[PDB]
Amino acid sequence: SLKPFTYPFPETRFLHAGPNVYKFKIRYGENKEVITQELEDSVRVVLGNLDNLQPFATEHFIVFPYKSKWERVSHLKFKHGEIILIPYPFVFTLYVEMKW
Amino acid sequence: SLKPFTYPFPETRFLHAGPNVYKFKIRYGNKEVITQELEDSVRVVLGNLDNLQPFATEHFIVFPYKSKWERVSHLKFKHGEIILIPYPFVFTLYVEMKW
Amino acid sequence: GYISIDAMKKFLGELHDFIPGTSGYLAYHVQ
Amino acid sequence: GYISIDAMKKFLGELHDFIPGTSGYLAYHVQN
Repeated sequence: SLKPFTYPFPETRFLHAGPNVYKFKIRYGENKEVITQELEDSVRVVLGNLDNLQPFATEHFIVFPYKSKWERVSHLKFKHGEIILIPYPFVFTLYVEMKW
Repeated sequence: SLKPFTYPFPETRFLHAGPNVYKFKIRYGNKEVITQELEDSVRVVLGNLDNLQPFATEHFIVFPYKSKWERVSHLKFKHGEIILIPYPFVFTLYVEMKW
Repeated sequence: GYISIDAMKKFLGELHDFIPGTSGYLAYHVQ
Repeated sequence: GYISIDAMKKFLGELHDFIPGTSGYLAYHVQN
């Protein structure tokens, strides 16, 4: 349902989940469908542990999540049609490394 | 200024800086250089208490993390007659081989 | 040793890319 | 890549190991 993740290139993604929009940043240190699925899982884990970020290991990666203040988020308004989406006031940076 | 860190084994260290004491935890996965760069990492974390981010030393990547220091309100630290204030968060440095 | 992803809580609901100009999404800024 | 440690702000002040029972260090805990 999501655009393919950029395996080699770092990227910024805005994600709509429940009533919120989240700002994520992905940084990187063969079956790419599995890779995309586990990266989506990593995002879903970060979303499920918003307040207790810790590094974790997937089948192929170690993910080091970080949270930082989303500066000037008070100066933004996000809408889906007429619905107001609530921006989560923190940006998440996922440092993805290889599980050797 | 600090005693050498235990390079292979994980450890907990209480450090006195300024008027405060900080709780650090080191986890892993010529040792003088390693100890020096780990002290430098600790000093960087202390210099970026509010904006923790990962950084690379000559030999390691350091992933610093902050967590709530539980049961710290029931502790009192003193240096002689001076009252030291414990910083209410524990810093865990995940050290990984840079290559 | 790090915690396995399978031992963690996961948001399982719908998750979409927020792309203004698509799917009715919009974003604004103060002026 | 990752930011170099040499590009970070650094606390340059005095830094000591806190070891109760030495150098005048002391620590206490609440009790019933």
